[PDB]
Amino acid sequence: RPSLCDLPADSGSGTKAEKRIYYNSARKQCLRFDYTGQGGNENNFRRTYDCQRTCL
Repeated sequence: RPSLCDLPADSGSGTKAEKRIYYNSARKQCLRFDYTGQGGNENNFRRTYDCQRTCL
């Protein structure tokens, strides 16, 4: 279990209106969150399955 999975959701510094997946270790599930296209942290995936095989 990569330590990136413990990181909190981070929308970032950018200006785009996008959606990404991050592993919420508290709820034990890969959830959706708003991303700006730049910045943030490693707990950021474009596909839910990738978040699951990495963190669940």
